[PDB]
Amino acid sequence: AKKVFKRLEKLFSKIQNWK
Repeated sequence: AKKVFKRLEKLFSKIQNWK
């Protein structure tokens, strides 16, 4: 569907892994 928007939030979590 067009609700990949959720994956976007998961991307933010990736930032925490890099920090």
